[PDB]
Amino acid sequence: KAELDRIRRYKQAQKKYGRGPRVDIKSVRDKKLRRTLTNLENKYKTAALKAKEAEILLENQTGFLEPEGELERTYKVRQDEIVKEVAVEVAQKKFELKLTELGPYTCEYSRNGRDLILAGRKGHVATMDWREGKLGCELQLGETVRDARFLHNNQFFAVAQKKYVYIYDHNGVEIHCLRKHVEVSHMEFLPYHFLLATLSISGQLKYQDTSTGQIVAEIATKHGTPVSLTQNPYNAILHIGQQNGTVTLWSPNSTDPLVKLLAHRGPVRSLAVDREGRYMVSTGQDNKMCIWDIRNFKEAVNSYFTRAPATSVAISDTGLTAVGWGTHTTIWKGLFNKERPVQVKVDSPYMTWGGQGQVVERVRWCPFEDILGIGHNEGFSSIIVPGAGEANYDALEVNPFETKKQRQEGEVKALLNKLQPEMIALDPNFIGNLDLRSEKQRQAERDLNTALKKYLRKQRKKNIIDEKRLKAEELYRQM
Amino acid sequence: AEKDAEEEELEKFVLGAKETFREQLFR
Amino acid sequence: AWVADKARFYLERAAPELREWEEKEIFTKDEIRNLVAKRSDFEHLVLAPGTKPTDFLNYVNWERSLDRLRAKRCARLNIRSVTSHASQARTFGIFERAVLKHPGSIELWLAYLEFAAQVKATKRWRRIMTRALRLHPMNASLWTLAGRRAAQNGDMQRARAHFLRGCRFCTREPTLWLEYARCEMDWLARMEAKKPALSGAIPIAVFDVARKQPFWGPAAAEKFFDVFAKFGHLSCHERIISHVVTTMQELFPNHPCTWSVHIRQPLVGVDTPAFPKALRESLARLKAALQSTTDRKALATKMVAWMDGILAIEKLDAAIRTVLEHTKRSL
Amino acid sequence: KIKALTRSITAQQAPGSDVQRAPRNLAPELHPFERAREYQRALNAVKLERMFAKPFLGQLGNGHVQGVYSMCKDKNSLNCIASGSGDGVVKVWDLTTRDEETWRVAAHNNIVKGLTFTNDKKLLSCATDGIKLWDPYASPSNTTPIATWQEGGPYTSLSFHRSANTFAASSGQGCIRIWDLEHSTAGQAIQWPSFVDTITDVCFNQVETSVIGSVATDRSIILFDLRTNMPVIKTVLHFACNRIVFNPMEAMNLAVASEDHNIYIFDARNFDKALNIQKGHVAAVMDVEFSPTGEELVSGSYDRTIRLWRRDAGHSRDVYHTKRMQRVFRTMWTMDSKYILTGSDDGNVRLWRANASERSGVKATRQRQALEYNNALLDRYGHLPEIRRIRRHRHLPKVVKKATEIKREELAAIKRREENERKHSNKKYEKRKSEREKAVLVKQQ
Amino acid sequence: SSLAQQLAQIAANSRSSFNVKALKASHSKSLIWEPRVAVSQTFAEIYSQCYEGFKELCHLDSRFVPFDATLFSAQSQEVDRTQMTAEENAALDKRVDSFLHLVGSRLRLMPAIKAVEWLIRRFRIHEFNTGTLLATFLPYHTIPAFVTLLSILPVQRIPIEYRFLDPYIKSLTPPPRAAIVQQATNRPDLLSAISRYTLDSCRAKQEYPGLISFWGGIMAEAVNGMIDKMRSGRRAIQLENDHLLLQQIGPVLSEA
Amino acid sequence: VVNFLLFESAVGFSLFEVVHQADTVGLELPEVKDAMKTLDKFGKMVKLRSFNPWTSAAQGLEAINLISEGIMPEYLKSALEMNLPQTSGKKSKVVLGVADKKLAGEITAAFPGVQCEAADTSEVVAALLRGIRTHANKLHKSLQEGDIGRAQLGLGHAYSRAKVKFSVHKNDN
Amino acid sequence: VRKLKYHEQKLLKKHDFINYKSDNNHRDHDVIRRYMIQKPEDYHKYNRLCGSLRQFAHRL
RNA sequence: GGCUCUGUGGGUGCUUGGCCGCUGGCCAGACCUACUUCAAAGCCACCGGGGGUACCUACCGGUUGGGGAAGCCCUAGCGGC
RNA sequence: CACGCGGGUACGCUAGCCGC
Repeated sequence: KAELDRIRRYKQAQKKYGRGPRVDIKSVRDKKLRRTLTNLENKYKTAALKAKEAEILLENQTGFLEPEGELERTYKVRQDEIVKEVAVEVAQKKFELKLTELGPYTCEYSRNGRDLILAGRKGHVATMDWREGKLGCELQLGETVRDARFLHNNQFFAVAQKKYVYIYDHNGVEIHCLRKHVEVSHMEFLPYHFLLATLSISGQLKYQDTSTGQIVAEIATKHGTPVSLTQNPYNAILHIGQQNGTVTLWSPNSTDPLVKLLAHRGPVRSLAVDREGRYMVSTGQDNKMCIWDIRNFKEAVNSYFTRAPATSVAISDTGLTAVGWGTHTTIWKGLFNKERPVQVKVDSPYMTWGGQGQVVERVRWCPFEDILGIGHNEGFSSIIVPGAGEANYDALEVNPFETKKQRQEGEVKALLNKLQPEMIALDPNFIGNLDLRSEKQRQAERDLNTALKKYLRKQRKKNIIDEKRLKAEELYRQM
Repeated sequence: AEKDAEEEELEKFVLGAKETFREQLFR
Repeated sequence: AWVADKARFYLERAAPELREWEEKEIFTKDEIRNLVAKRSDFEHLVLAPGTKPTDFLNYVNWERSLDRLRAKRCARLNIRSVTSHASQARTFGIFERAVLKHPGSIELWLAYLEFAAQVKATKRWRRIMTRALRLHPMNASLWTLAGRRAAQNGDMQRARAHFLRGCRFCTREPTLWLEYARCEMDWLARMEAKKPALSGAIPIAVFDVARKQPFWGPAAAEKFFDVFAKFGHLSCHERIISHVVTTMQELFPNHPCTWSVHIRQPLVGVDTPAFPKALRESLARLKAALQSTTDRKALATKMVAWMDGILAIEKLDAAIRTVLEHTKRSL
Repeated sequence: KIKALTRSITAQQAPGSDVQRAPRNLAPELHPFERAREYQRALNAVKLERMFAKPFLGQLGNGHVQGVYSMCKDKNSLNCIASGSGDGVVKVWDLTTRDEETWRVAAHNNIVKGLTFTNDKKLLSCATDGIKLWDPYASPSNTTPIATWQEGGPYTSLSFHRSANTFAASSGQGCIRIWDLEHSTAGQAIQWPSFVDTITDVCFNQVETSVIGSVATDRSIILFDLRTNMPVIKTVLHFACNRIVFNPMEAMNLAVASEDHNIYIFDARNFDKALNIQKGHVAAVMDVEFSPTGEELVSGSYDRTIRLWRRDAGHSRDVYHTKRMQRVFRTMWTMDSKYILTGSDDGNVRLWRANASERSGVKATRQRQALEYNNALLDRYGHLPEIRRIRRHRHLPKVVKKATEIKREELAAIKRREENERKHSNKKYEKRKSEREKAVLVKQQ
Repeated sequence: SSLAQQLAQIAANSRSSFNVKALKASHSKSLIWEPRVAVSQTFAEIYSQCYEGFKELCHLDSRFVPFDATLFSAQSQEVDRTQMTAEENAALDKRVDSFLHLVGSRLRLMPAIKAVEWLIRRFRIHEFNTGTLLATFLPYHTIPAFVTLLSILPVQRIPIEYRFLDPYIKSLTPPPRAAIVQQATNRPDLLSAISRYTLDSCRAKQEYPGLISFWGGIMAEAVNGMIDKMRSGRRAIQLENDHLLLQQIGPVLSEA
Repeated sequence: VVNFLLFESAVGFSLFEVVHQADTVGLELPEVKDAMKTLDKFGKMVKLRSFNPWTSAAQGLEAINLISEGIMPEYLKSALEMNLPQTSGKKSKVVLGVADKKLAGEITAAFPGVQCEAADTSEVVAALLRGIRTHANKLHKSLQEGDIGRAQLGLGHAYSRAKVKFSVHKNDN
Repeated sequence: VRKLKYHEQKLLKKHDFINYKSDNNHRDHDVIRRYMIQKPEDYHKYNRLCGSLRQFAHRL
């Protein structure tokens, strides 16, 4: 019939924007509760339906490339062919920085992709606006540099020196150094909480609140130096990856790991985790990489193999992933589809960047454009890959063209809605659920032959006599 | 053709003429 | 400027019509992306701070042409399920915030009245006409549009309501008074052709009240006669014309306009043996007028203008034509 | 078939316009921590309303000399108030110019017990002297009354009809008596047939005309039908009731402010049980008044408190207090249903606001949307522990806090005594009588 | 500062604006309107005024009617040049060079200046076709319209051969024929660019006597100064200088 | 509770229709005073309903010399007949807000269904007409032909000269 | 960050991006800048030496 | 003819190739996603001085309710210490 | 209840019978 499209529309919107199963109105016994819950179910149904109908006003289109003939394959496509076939405002972004004498470089974009920071190993830390081509800062620092990271804006950044971390302003003037964070080898900035989480080489993980300036919870990961660290963008829990070959999930409200996904036989070399929090791809020292469903904590498919222990892996805003191993990175497209209940293995990579003798230190996706920045020992190299990048951003959350007034107002609103670090769990939507023990105690204070042998075995050891045990002795004598 | 000239004029006014702009470019 | 958050509502309102057009085969997806971008640019131009009635009219014309294009395409693809009601509702919304922002622009008020009359909205047209008349009460064009459309509908009491309030306001220029006498005598002609009214005393009353107005000149009374002289096929037309002539003769005795109405009086309903008889009577009046003591240059310019109006018609005799030329040339 | 996503800055600003275009994608992958960010915004909303909760607005004029023992608004106008004090002087105030009174007169000898406005422009006042009528709005000011009434015992309160020129005065002889202005002199005295105790308050029902409620010091409420001039029903409660009032949107609901520290919302058709029991006070409740929207209540108590209530709440939405406010005798709304007025025993008429953190005037759209968003967010997440403790914290004076701690101890002791007597007496095999059913002692006709 | 040098080359080679102040400045650069008015102008106002100018130009000369369909189109109100591919940009460059060769004869007139203002304010010809635009305004280097074009030109977008114009951009005065002739005798690239522009026009038969007299005068004075430079007195150096002069001249004179 | 309000200025007289009327108890409050200051929060209160300009400076001179003396003019009666809903005050009235008390009495005597509130007596309509006099240049600018400054200048000169009889005994220049 | 409003400041009472409480009133930065120390490591080395010297005086 | 400034190439250490998934290939690349038996041994791991300790965390010792690896025995079991 | 396109009774018009 003609209403079949209507029922399909409602099923699709209840899948996507529904955020829950539905309230069962037939089991409600109260009359006023029944009509108010029917009113609420009508309002939530039209809410999801109007969001799905207003998903037509999205402006941009997702990029792609598809092979035409039967012999042509997508991984044999050259960057010169992409640059010839693509528009000029996005063919401008395929550059290459040639910085040779100051260590392998480490790239990190800001979370709108306006400014990128690249840090050499021997000290050369620079901060540039890579589309407009101007550099905001460049400074040399002397000693080694473990990791450089932007903070909430492109105003402040944070560099991990030989002992401490240092946070710097937009001009590069050093605001301060953090002395509690010694020998920091990895850093990750939670964006919605204002926490900066640092793994030392000793295995200690410190969460420092950036806004107010006090370290929230120093967790000591009891086993080994950590090899890698990433951050779930959906839970804000930290997937750190150890050297015995397990990845452990950490949160500032517990000193034990939340889960520990057992992984590759050697140490895991790199991790990456989806921005919807669905799946995690990890690459180990044993040459395999493998993906996990995170919402169920099981392995999705068999282990893919990489032909070298992959130094970095970073997955995009859409389904693409760049796994950078040895001296050339490969991009895979369909590793984890959200819609499929049982995942299938991908035969061929989506596209491969060339191996011409520059060992890849770190690959990163520019968060809203369809490019990929590889930081290697010869410097920085930005390549363009069409399928990646979220085509339609939201101007309220994060904006690639944010003016000065919009940046000021957004920083103040993010300060006002910074989340307390005790609001971190495996499921981030728990706020308002039942304390079941407290509800059972409230209802209690409102309404007011195989185990009874191990009972006596446990209570003969106290040796309190405790009249319930006298009743249990009489029961055992009767038995 | 199965389109009126008034319908093609309304299509060029309302909807845009990007395809025939590219056609007028590549000559 | 909260213009992004302000135009979000109008785009989210126009979205489900685009969903229906995409789920039918009428507009393809690239064309619907073009419609989305064009309506978005138009809304962010319309709800801007510094805006213009030409900008509102460009948006109105685009939405109305989109409705016409979809009507042509729907008739070509043979669908009857898609209706034009949402497009007419959003066009009325554009026009309502247009007349909210710029109420002092009669071009936009008249475009609103033309749109509401064209898509068959008579009651809405009357409400828009009332608001436009309240904002521009000195506008004779708006008053005549209201009165003539109420007479065209046939509600002569409402047409008289609009016209009498209009003649209460617009008393600087004669224009609305002439149009009211024209509408009242057209009602008299409708009352005759349907076969008080038998007397037809209302244009005489209009003349008698118009005698004391701030526009009351001999040229204005000549404009009254030039209005009255059309559609002479009536009953009391000779009564009205004779009262106009005796009023002008008793008030402005030796004006060239009064001599012109003395010339052109006896040719009321003539087109035919009664035509040259009354022409010879009028030419006797004209020769007496030319020899008489009046401003001969002014009377001659009036007569050569009326003689161009005479020469505009065919089907006459050449001797009469050449004697009109001979009497014309020496003026 | 290569195509990558190209973003011009035309998607942020079209050239030639100052409008910053804000494209929005509502997909949930882009907006993480939905429930957590909304909890943080609700917590900010509670802390913001506790910061901007500033309810005291002003004080009408210099006040009175002795305390304000009666006051009455004009239910037709919007800025006409009057207040009669304890030294028997009445004042008519205009709420637009609160600097000085509009019209004052040394009305009576004793305190002014009741006071009201007529529907034309004139006002009436009771005393133990007898009731009087003045014209406070006249082109010469006249201190002398234009009518007076002494026969009918000692009068206690007044209530004027909604439409006509009828009014009922509650006397101390156990009767009310009803006058119609301009053609009645002594009025008609309606009484319960053998009734002796004084009728304290009287209130015309404004929705249903010709239904009159009254309380009396027999701890009883009585009704009256004016169409057939007789009493209707009489129920005896447990404690004395200070004041009856009706709901201006629901014709059948009434509220009695009673010496049980309590407000009882009753149904006039079924006096079996109370529809609601508002319990929050410390000393006796002196005055109760429904909002003109019919969904809220003010109660001025005999300790130093005003308590603002919702209609279905059963506990305080707000409490207002002040060291200068000595006792509270008469509280009533303005007809805006936004500001409340308080006639105290310090001789002061004070103007507070209900919705203490909500400022008046015209708001911009992004201002009133932020306020409505905060209110909806508190309606959802108002029961969580942090949000709950910050939204319930209010600073009470030390006497009221100490006495409500004593009242909690005494009520818990009485509940424990009753529960022990139930568990060890023969009442154990009965259904527990609900508290709204226990609110009424007897009902009789 | 090798990184600052690489980023300076990237920022100079970049073409599309990426922040709001850059978009407002690049939209503010105009020929006719002052910048305070030219910031706040949509592409319907510019198209109305400059299409009145193109209607006057198309009524003057007959051969502007293909540009009526491709460059001055109501759809060409909306086309962004930085969002099309390289072959679309190259075909647009060919259409612009053909229009500039066509409009060079009438460039003292306000209709033609309005048409060039449409090309500048929509397709950004002062940034993407600086060579052909500067060459077609070079025979009019004594006029205020050339002073305004010199004012709105970007500095690093000028070709290397026309970099004598930098003091005349720093101080807004029209450059003299002595400066153009002296840079023509010093650089072979400027003389080759002027001769290539006028021969590419004259092969398409869009010549005009102002351009012909301009090229003839500047190549005459440039060959004069070039001979006076090439003269050396040493036999082998004057032989090599005569050979270099003929290798720099020969194609131009062998065609003209 | 106001429904409409008259407002007479030198270019003519316009009557506004109030929607979302002003709070009368919090008139002396700082937030409501800031709302009466800002045009973005007072144009939500007033919406321009009708405008009647003068035909000539002679009509403007007759308008002042009637209005200041108190008596209403025939064209003000005309525009009120046109804009106000025709009632008699037996079951429904219309509240108009005017600046002067004598003009209030005369409009109420000419139209029995219109109850007039004077700005000299009522503080609500006083503050509301005060806000309209504040923002009177921007509320009319869509139909304000020219300015108001030269109109007020020439009209004050014409009114003062008609009151003084200046030109008949000033001759020395 | 812009200058915080009244209510925004009252909600962010304990907030400043520049000086924390672990920065020790930027005493390190003020002393390094005053005495032209080209190494913050040299400041903190001198400071830990002075701290060991002060605890020796404390045990004496 | 001279000063200054700038650019490129070589040199400023002793001469064995460019790249790769390197015993072989490629420099025009080719094939693309396999194969699998048993997670891991422990320790250390740099914050300036004196002081406070309500709350959080670390360590140590306990308390209720559940849980049972392993050790021991035999009336053999859904076992028992 | 009616709302698109055609031929009809009829137009400086669209009110009425049947279809596409």
